[PDB]
Amino acid sequence: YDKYVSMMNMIVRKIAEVDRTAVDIVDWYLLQKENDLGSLAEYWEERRLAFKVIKRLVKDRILMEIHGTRH
Amino acid sequence: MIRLAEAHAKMKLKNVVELEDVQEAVRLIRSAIKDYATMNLVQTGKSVIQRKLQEDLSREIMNVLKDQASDSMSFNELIKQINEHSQDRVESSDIQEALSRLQQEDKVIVLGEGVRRSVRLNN
Repeated sequence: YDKYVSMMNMIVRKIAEVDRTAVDIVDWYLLQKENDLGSLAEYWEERRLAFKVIKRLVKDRILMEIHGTRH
Repeated sequence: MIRLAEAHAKMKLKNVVELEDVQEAVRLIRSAIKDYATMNLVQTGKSVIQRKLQEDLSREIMNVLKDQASDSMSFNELIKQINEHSQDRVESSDIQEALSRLQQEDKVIVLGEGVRRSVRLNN
């Protein structure tokens, strides 16, 4: 997944710096990604791996959550 | 193999080689191999050997990072889980060594005497 991981890393980096609430990234970068949607199955897969990735840098290391109210 | 077989056909006084006599020519090499039954350095040194080694290493480092809320992994806890998951026997010295490697590889970034903090692998 490492290559995909790399790409998603890129989309995430890009959307992050460019943006400078987790759902908003999911939605904006899936908004971005629908332009490249080659399949609705790919829509759901990219949604799946984004959800999983978010799940990963939240459940694991890379994140910061300032106050759980917002965080 | 070349030079050698050339001796073989040199014997028997052949100015040209049979494709035959190369058989035993190989065979003779196959002898130390047949003596090899009962390069290596790398082989041992790849995960499961050293690639295996450092791989698990980093793996764990990542883990205790994660479970540390990213805080540093301790020398101790490192050694502990690393002999703990026991199996392929990671000796704390070997541990020390590979650790040294990744850090020095900047595959890790850590420090202290009895304090091995964690890493940041930038490489």
